[PDB]
Amino acid sequence: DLEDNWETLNDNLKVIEKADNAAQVKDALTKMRAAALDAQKATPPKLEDKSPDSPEMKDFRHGFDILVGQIDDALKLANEGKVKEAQAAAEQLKTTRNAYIQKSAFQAAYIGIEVLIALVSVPGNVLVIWAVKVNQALRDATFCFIVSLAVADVLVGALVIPLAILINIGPQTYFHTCLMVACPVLILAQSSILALLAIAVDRYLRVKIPLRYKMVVTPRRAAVAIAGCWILSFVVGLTPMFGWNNLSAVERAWAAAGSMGEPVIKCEFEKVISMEYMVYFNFFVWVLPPLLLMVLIYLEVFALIRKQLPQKYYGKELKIAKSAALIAFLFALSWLPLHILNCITLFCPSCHKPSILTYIAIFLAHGNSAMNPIVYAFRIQKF
Ligand SMILES: CCCCn1c(=O)c2[nH]c([C@@]34C[C@@H]5C[C@@H](C[C@H]3C5)C4)nc2n(CCCO)c1=O
Repeated sequence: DLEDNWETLNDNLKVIEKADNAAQVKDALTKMRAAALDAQKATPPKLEDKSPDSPEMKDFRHGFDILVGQIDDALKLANEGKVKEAQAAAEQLKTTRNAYIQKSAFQAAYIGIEVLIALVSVPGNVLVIWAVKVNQALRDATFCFIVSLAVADVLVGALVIPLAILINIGPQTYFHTCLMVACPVLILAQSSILALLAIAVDRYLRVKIPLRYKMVVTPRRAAVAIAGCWILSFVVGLTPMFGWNNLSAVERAWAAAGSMGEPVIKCEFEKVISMEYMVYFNFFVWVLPPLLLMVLIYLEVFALIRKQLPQKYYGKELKIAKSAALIAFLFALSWLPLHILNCITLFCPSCHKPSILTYIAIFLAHGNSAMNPIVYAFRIQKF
């Protein structure tokens, strides 16, 4: 009902613009008033979810009120036999059409929640960096891993989330720009995995060989190990930019349409990254094995601390070990959903997931960065 009325507005407007006498103008204008009044009571297909009195509907009916105004002016001029001014008032109708009818509810909640997770992730991890860095008594190895991890979460709130909003609004950009958007979250996630594993190793050294601990874990070795973790995170992270991507399909569909050059796409996450890289390489190699090794390490640490029971040092190491194991478990728990979504994508391309569960998985994956400082300060209050 609305579409045919719209096309009657268009065609009849062209009839007035191609008219010779005033009878054609007046008749076409009557038709346009009928169709405009009949379409003012309609609802656009885009506005299914918006309420009947929502601002979109009032702007719609308002624009149609202005429209019927212009139509009534042109008609009042056409009844007087002034075909010139009637055609002019017909020329204004295109401008009124341009300002209005030529121009997100579920999505806005996602955007806002992302902004919230940013406003919790950035200042909290900055606060951790303050508490450890500014204090001179906190220049340890585990403390250095903590500092690096807090840096990673700060960058998650400051980079991964802003780019996570710009990937959702989806602008039309080049292909490589979408990779440059996609890689930082890979890098930072791998960096967090390696940081947690390094904390586990440092705990195992503090509980198994304390007698020589401070003489085996030199601060030089702390810097070397941290730098190695960052480098691993960049190698595993910038692998898609090295050439492992779904550029073949995008470029094939780009040449099938006849166009040639740099492909331009919506910049979705799924179209620029090969799921073989996410599943086989980024996960089955650089996520799951480190998790398993951390499990074995923490089991050994708890075993040694349990068998070794002055008492205060080992009780303290037990508290720190509890906190570390808890944080690692919350990392794996907050990060496994997205990975399992990748695996379901690779293994069953036909099975399509409800969007709500994906939004939840992303809320967990990005939200853990805000979850770390809360649990950390909580465990400071415990000990
Ligand atoms: C260890 C680091 C994890 C990195 N990573 C992903 O692994 C990841 N998978 C996905 C999905 C969700 C939906 C079904 C499958 C294909 C696409 C689209 C799964 N989106 C991801 N995103 C970005 C999210 C915000 O747009 C992401 O950063």
